[PDB]
Amino acid sequence: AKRLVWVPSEKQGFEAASEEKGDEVVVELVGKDDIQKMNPPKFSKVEDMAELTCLNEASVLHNLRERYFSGLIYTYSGLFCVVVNPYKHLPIYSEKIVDMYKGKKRHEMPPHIYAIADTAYRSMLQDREDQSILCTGESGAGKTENTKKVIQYLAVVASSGELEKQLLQANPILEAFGNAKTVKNDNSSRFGKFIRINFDVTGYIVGANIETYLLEKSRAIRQARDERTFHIFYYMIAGAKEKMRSDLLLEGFNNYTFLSNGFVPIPAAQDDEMFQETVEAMAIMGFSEEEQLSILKVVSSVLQLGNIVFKKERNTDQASMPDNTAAQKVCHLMGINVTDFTRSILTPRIKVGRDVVQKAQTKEQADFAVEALAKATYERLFRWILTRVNKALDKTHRQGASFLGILDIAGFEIFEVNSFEQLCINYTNEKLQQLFNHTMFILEQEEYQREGIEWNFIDFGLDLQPCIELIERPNNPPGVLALLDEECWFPKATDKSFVEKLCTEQGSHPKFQKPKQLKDKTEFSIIHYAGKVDYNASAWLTKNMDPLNDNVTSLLNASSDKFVADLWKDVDRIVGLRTVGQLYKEQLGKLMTTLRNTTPNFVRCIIPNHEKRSGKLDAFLVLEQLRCNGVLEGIRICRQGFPNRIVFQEFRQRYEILAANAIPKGFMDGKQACILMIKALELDPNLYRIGQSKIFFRTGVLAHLEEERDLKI
Ligand SMILES: Nc1ncnc2c1ncn2[C@@H]1O[C@H](COP(=O)(O)OP(=O)(O)O)[C@@H](O)[C@H]1O
Ligand SMILES: COc1cc(N2CC[C@@]3(O)C(=O)c4cc(C)c(C)cc4N=C23)ccn1
Ligand code: VO4
Ligand SMILES: [Cl-]
Ligand SMILES: [Mg+2]
Repeated sequence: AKRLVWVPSEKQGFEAASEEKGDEVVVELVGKDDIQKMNPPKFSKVEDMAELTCLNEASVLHNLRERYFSGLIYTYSGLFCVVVNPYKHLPIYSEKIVDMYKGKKRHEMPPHIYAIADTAYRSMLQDREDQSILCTGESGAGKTENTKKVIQYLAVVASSGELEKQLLQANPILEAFGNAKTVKNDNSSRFGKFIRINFDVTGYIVGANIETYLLEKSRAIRQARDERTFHIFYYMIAGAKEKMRSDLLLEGFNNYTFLSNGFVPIPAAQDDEMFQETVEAMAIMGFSEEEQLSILKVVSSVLQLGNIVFKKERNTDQASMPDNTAAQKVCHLMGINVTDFTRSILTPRIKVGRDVVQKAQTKEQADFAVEALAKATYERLFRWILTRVNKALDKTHRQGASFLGILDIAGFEIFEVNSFEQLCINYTNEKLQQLFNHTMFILEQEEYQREGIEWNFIDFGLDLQPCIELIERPNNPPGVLALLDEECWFPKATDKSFVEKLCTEQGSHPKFQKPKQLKDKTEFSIIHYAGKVDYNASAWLTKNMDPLNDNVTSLLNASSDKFVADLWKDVDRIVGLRTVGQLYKEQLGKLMTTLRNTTPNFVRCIIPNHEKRSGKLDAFLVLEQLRCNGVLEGIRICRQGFPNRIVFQEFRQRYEILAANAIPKGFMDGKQACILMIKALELDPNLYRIGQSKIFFRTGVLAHLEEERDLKI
């Protein structure tokens, strides 16, 4: 105790330092409000930050930093956990470490993703409540990496092994077709998922189901500078052997228009060797060599669609296709006639009342039509692959009693240009952050009032209802998505008119910022929980409607290739000659209903730096993430409230060994038996509250009782 307090810093965020002259203080190694109390050295690299005597931004930052540079990425923060991305493969995920954490309690072992998975797994069997592990974080924080380690741990711990083999190959297959290199993450998930692991009444895994959300299908046709399209396009071009190469009609990386930057490498993996890992993974799942070839022919046909060149002819508006080489390759792979495809793409027949008539197509209309067919073809392939992955994983005939779900969405992201995909991705993170706020501060305090314990409501200031109403509200007033749907059903509506209606209807909203007169109603900003994001509404009406050339879809429906005809079997919900925003809300509502019927376990992934480097912790980036995530407030509710709850029967059964001669023989009311035990144990009254059906305890109190229970042998 040498008067050491945290002083705000500009290089390392906060720095420690050792007279009080009025409303100011002098440090040496400043305002009175600027100083923050420093914890004593006994809390060096503490496992749970709720144990810290002085809870403040500087103490949480320092404890994460001291642990990070000691190869310790996991740190408990009360009920939830925090994990900083190491950007280095650490030796903390071996089968020996899976064995060490097997059946262990949170306090019995150091913080780890295996202990989070085991704690939820035991709560599922003890409380008979479905569990869910929800990984939060911005792009590249480590949500997918932690999701896969939960699966790896549960497959070993909850087993008697073909199901475990197939479950471990589910993410490698989906990542080949759904992941891509972006400027933020080299293996960025361009699709969200909720992996449901089913268990029998005893507790062993019987099956699994993966529910994916909107795929970023627009990535298959165009990519920004330094970014790659979906991984499989590179795996196929680099790894396809001599014979398969001729069957797929492949060329080099510089011979495809849909590959905007040609070949772009990933430092961690070779594309030719990743093709063999994907082929081996698909073989484990049950895909035959003929089905894998069919899959790769569709991937190749997506690329060949991009090489179709249309020319705007002089003296006429109708477009021409002088070189039909790309179209011939497309039709050979897709199993359709070339003459039919060419006349369908250039001069389709549109319904103009009850009959159809041939309507002309300009170069812009024909190029748009080809681009939208490639996006739809790729989305249907990814949907078919997932349907077969789920058919293999949920193949069992055993009765599932409970489930443990893991949510792995695409994280928050701010690119140079943010389109409709980025809005829905960032909004999902806004809803997931509000689910954390609702669980930690609203449902926690409602449970205290429900059990009749003396409690005063504390307002932690974390609530994102204005942004939720701004985007998702359907009526009174209509939100961004509702206004986008309304504009699509107008005849002469443009992307410029949508932003103009957005500015008149939601202009004065506190989380909406109108564009400056420099941008001609092209962009608009939204103040998200993480930060302000500028959205360019170019092509949003066409992206929301998703129109398809019904003539070309009719040919693909009646294709000679059975695999292509299977992808284009459902052609009834095709608008052309429900919107994506409407499908987004129905997918989001279904996930929220499912999560409300589960006990969530939050894993907050924190990104250390924007350079993808190991041994670098940008203090202000970490501080900003802890503020928008609500880590400090979430630890505060654990310290100020009673995080651990236990019913009278489980308290009496589990801790009667510590007060054996306290309860008399025979029948005794559960509530009264616990009062008799607490009097014998001599516990401080501030450490607990007796409710109507259960006893509430302060942080670490129930952990001390479990440690004392071990002494009795
Ligand atoms: N626990 C970890 N151990 C090692 N590398 C990691 C870990 N978490 C993340 N990474 C690295 O950071 C990258 C981004 O993490 P990822 O889980 O893909 O992010 P996201 O949050 O977007 O799902 C990974 O591909 C990997 O290279
Ligand atoms: C127009 O909206 C888009 C959204 C896209 N994405 C990509 C990742 C994504 O599947 C994801 O995390 C997500 C998660 C949930 C729970 C939902 C409901 C949607 C989601 N939308 C997603 C892609 C293309 N257009
Ligand atoms: O980089 V992400 O996997 O969060 O989209
Ligand atoms: Cl939690
Ligand atoms: Mg991911």
